[PDB]
Amino acid sequence: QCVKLNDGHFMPVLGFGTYAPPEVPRSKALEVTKLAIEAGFRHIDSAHLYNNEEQVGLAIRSKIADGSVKREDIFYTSKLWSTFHRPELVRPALENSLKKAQLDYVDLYLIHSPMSLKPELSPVIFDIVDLCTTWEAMEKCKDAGLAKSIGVSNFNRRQLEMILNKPGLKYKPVCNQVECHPYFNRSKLLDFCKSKDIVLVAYSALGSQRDKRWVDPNSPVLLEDPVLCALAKKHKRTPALIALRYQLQRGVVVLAKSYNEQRIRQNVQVFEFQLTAEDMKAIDGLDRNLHYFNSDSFASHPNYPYSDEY
Ligand SMILES: NC(=O)c1ccc[n+]([C@@H]2O[C@H](COP(=O)([O-])OP(=O)(O)OC[C@H]3O[C@@H](n4cnc5c(N)ncnc54)[C@H](OP(=O)(O)O)[C@@H]3O)[C@@H](O)[C@H]2O)c1
Ligand SMILES: Oc1cccc(-c2ccc(Nc3cccc4onc(O)c34)cc2)c1
Repeated sequence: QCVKLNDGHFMPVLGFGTYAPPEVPRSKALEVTKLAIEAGFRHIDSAHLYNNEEQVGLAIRSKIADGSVKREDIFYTSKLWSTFHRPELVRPALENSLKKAQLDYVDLYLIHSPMSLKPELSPVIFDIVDLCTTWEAMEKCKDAGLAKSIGVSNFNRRQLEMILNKPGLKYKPVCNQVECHPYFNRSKLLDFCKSKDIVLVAYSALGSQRDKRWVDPNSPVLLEDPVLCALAKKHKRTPALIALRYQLQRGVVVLAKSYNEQRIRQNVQVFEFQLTAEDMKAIDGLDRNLHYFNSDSFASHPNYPYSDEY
């Protein structure tokens, strides 16, 4: 089950999220990425930021070498971190991710965030960079064959239009990877992306990992929502599967992180059932503009995506 991107390539609609906090041994990323592939995951989402591209690439390479899959079956994503937005730093950063993962190309390279940072990953000191020049450098990475497709992450409508209306544009972003779940369903952004043939990719679709460093512990726990729990009972599934199936039926490609073997195998059950129209309407009604990731300290950045929240 894949969706056709605006550049002709195909993206599996269910992806495996590989981020785990530093307290989790790096060995786990190798272990679970293999478990994900064995369970049926073909879309693997990583990033320079996650400090796991070595282990994630090892897992993909091992499952190719053991005959389980071919490289063409795997959709691997990495992301350009914000300290490498200056156009001369874009390609070296991609080559470095390819070297670490021992891959010849990524299937998808994304701008991780529009909020450019001073050329340490977290120096916070900002950098003024016209993202159109960053995008031009990304386009050259696709022309060189290092990235099959290119896209963006954490862009708002205004920032997408800055790219879509760039003079001399060669490649539209194939996708915009943003926070998306029933408490923050991005309906307006989703309609906009659909109208421009851009795929919205959902992260934190299961409510986020609720890390005390980024997430307010008092924020509501998505997977304990009464509506998702009732719907989980009706369909004999789980709240997680309801939240994942919700995204698929509204045209969103959805990521799901799990470092637990049983839940990794569970999340591929999203293709085994359907939600009713009334089920989807009830989930729609949970929307409350709730971002689990508190970026309020970065609200001063000229490219802060959540501007005009009030
Ligand atoms: N571009 C960006 O800025 C950005 C930001 C955030 C995330 N992402 C990407 O999106 C991925 C997913 O988002 P996320 O990391 O916030 O996590 P998530 O997908 O919202 O999942 C949150 C938690 O759900 C739990 N879970 C998974 N399946 C479950 C199930 N069937 N039943 C119950 N609990 C379940 C997992 O815990 P267990 O591991 O214990 O199962 C996991 O820690 C990330 O790993 C990353 O690849 C990108
Ligand atoms: O230019 C800037 C400026 C300010 C903040 C940021 C910034 C952008 C994305 C992230 N991401 C994540 C955070 C926590 C858990 C995660 O799991 N997966 C992820 O991607 C992720 C963190 C910081 C970029």
